[PDB]
Amino acid sequence: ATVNQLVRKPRARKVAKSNVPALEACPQKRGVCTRVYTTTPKKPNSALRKVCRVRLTNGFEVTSYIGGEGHNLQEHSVILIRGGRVKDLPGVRYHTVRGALDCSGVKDRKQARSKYGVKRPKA
Amino acid sequence: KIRTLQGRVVSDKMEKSIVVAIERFVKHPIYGKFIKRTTKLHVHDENNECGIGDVVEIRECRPLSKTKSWTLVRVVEKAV
Amino acid sequence: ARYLGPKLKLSRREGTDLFLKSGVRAIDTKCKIEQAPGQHGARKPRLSDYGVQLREKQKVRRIYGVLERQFRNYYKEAARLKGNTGENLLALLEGRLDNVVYRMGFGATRAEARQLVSHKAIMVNGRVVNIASYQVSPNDVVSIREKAKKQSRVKAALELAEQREKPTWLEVDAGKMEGTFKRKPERSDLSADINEHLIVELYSK
Amino acid sequence: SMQDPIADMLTRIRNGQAANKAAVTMPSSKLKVAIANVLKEEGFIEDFKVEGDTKPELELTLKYFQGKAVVESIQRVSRPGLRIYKRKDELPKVMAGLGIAVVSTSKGVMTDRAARQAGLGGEIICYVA
Amino acid sequence: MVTIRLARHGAKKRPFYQVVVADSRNARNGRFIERVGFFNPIASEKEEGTRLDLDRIAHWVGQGATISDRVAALIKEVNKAA
Amino acid sequence: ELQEKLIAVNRVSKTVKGGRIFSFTALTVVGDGNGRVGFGYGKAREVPAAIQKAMEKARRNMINVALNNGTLQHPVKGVHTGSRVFMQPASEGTGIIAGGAMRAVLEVAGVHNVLAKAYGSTNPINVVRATIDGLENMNSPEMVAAKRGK
RNA sequence: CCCGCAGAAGAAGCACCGGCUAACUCCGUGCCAGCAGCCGCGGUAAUACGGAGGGUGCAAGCGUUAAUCGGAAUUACUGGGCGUAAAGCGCACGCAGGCGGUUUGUUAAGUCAGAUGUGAAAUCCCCGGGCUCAACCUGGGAACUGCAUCUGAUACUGGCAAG
RNA sequence: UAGCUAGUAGGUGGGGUAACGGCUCACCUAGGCGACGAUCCCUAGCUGGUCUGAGAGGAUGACCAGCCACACUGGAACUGA
Ligand SMILES: [Mg+2]
Ligand SMILES: [Mg+2]
Ligand SMILES: [Mg+2]
Ligand SMILES: [Mg+2]
Ligand SMILES: [Mg+2]
Ligand SMILES: [Mg+2]
Ligand SMILES: [Mg+2]
Ligand SMILES: [Mg+2]
Ligand SMILES: [Mg+2]
Ligand SMILES: [Mg+2]
Ligand SMILES: [Mg+2]
Ligand SMILES: [Mg+2]
Ligand SMILES: [Mg+2]
Ligand SMILES: [Mg+2]
Ligand SMILES: [Mg+2]
Ligand SMILES: [Mg+2]
Ligand SMILES: [Mg+2]
Repeated sequence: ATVNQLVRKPRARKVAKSNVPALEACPQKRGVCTRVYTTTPKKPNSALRKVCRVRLTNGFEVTSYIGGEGHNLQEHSVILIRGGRVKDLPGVRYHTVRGALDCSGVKDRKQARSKYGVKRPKA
Repeated sequence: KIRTLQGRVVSDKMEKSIVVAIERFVKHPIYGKFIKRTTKLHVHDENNECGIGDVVEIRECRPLSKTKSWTLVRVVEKAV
Repeated sequence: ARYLGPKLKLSRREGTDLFLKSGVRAIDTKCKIEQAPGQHGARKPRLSDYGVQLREKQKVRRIYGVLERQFRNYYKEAARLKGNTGENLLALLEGRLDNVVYRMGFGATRAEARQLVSHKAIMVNGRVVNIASYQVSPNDVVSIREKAKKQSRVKAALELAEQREKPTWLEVDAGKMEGTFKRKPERSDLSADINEHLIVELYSK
Repeated sequence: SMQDPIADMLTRIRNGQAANKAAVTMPSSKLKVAIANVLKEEGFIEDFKVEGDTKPELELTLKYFQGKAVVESIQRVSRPGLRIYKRKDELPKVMAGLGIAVVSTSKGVMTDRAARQAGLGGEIICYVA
Repeated sequence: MVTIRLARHGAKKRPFYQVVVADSRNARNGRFIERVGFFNPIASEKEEGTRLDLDRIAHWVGQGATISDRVAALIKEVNKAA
Repeated sequence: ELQEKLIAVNRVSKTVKGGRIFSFTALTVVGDGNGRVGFGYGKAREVPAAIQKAMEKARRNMINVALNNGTLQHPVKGVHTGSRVFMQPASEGTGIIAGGAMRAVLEVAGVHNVLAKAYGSTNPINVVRATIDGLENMNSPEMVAAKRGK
């Protein structure tokens, strides 16, 4: 590893690729939302995690989980993507932003309202 | 006085033209180690007085021509 | 902001009397100091090495009323200062006008002094000031606006001032509501069961 | 092959020290002497001699304080294939001062301290602490 | 066109023009040749508030430099004889 | 007089014909506050039992480190196993800036202002032992004079 | 900006609370619904899901997402490794290149010192000022780790001479 | 991507420009560049600085200022300092 060596072949960095190609390094993207599924989770866990195939604006048919209990996404439901991989759901590296666009928000929610988009209850 | 670099002639196949090399130390901007770099200039030899290998000396001047702006001042060795 | 809430509660957490309710009587009891900072306070948990620092830091912070952000910047200074970050930080706090006013009889509690400052009731060197975080340099004279020196709260404050300790680094003529700033409070006269380094380190984690 | 005589001298000392060897020897040379001298003037070696006429030797006596050796650490710095030159306001401070750094200056081979004071820089050689 | 004028460098509502020799073509706060003296339209009888350094100013003015109506006034507003 | 800091404790097991066998191991250091420290490692079936017996080991067989004021006499670089440690003396008031096991020993040792950074194996059991060895390398200036001069 | 005029009046929220990490309980639920950065939580007494009560952190903000550096001594100049963990060309000869035993002299290129140009101002930094403070603004100095010229110094490296 | 290059590289002459010059043209020579990486491909305005970092370094180049380039796209002159 003598100096010379490095002088002729300098140290090489790397190119850690984005774990989520939401393109242009955008905080969020809009999608048409093709279909809505309920695939089963991975190995250790078991349930019916509700996911949906969205069609991003730039044209990147990806998937995204629907946090919170109960949603309302149907067919041509315009929604926003957040980007948050889900372990029990392979292929799912994004999260559908709740409360935004055509996507509603978790009702009856109280604790942690910001997430799942929910305005203050009342008083 | 004037600055003049001396170097060994690497090429002499042009009319009045001559290619000369010039070695030069340099500290690595991160390794310290001094490396011997070389520069290739196309000095002007109107008299063809100097030949190949001849350690000649030259100075900067008016652009006598493209890729040519240095004129030979005097030879310092008639090649080995 | 300024917290504005159950002041005693804060003192219960730190396990000491931050003088947040430096009223006449009281002083412990009538709140159950050191019994349970909350509903589960009853239990005696084991503070982690980090928590020990986060608490030591939180205490000294709420003592002067200063919030996180502002405090943060103070530390930033304590370091860039050609002195000792330790003392520097404490001094930076003591220099606070809202703090100075308090230590000069005026205002029963620091939280009370704050109001006097903000309400144009105080004046430093023939000049009115309402910035609690105003830094008071030496030689400065801390006085009260006459239209506020005959106020009720003022005298009542100095009522227990003489009863309380004494700032061995600043003059204060209770007669005409004066208050000279002799010099910075050395680590000694400003000392207490408060070891700053514990926090100065937490700000380097 | 011996592409760095200075290193040999240095290594010879540390290796000997840990070996409890009374003294050490090796082929001398102008530079080796200068270094050995500074090592003595600073109290790292008892003394040092240079035997031989046509073939120079170097009777370098090691020094041991208590049940230990004086030279607890001695490594080369400005080695070949990688030279090192510093400025008056650059000379390294060996062991916060409790140590020394032999630096060859245009005035001679002195210690870091001296050089720094004389206001001249040079080429480091080792960090005897 | 080398001249000597002022350039705003203060906060909003609170300016701080700086006298500097530059080229007319260049914008106000643009590029200049050499900053010569300063000026402040505020002060507080701070004993200070307007510089100029006549010596340097002279060199340029006498070498073909001009002077803005404002800065020119400064040079005189201050006992230039001394 | 005697500072007792509990670095950390682990469970550890020992499988046998009958089955695994739960256990415990506690790592602690005891410092006087000026120039004496000593890590004590002990294990026992009970979580507490291990600590109590590990304290004895700490108290007994400590070490005297030439501590200049409240910092290190100079920057050292102790090491042990795959744990390399670098200790450097800080200014008065800089505070003790060290990792986990790092500070644990520096605090009870009497050190108050030092900015050291350890690397390699972060394992406590080996870090502390390495840290301790470091303080043992730093020699006082008067000691340096004892060497030469004479 | 000052003076006065009512009257506490017109002004608190966001995340988290199993460990990392500061903060715990009760219900409901029952590998479902759901959480989740990682380890992992849920299959009837869940501090980890949802609510409530309490607590912690931060504050006109709070949380999430996106992205750079950090941690990462994990591309290691400072500052790493290659017997078995990833890693010694299957082995030789050798051009270029890198490195070069010992002495005297000489040179003075690297190297060191001094100085002169220049390295825009603004940033940054120290001291000092000015808007009530602060942010902000500003005077001076420092720094700009660099390049070139000149005058020296000659230990070391390089050149040359004689060995 | 390992070879690139005929106004290519140099030389005489005439011409040309504010000016040095293959800038231009006729003639002569056979040269000039490249692994100290030419050519080709992709990406990109550069710098003072900015963010992070104990520093060395890494990532960057918005606002402010120095330089450069562009003005619907492609090309061309005129006037004019
Ligand atoms: Mg993420
Ligand atoms: Mg906790
Ligand atoms: Mg949660
Ligand atoms: Mg239950
Ligand atoms: Mg790194
Ligand atoms: Mg790690
Ligand atoms: Mg490794
Ligand atoms: Mg194997
Ligand atoms: Mg292997
Ligand atoms: Mg082999
Ligand atoms: Mg500048
Ligand atoms: Mg020589
Ligand atoms: Mg011609
Ligand atoms: Mg002509
Ligand atoms: Mg572009
Ligand atoms: Mg680092
Ligand atoms: Mg056009």
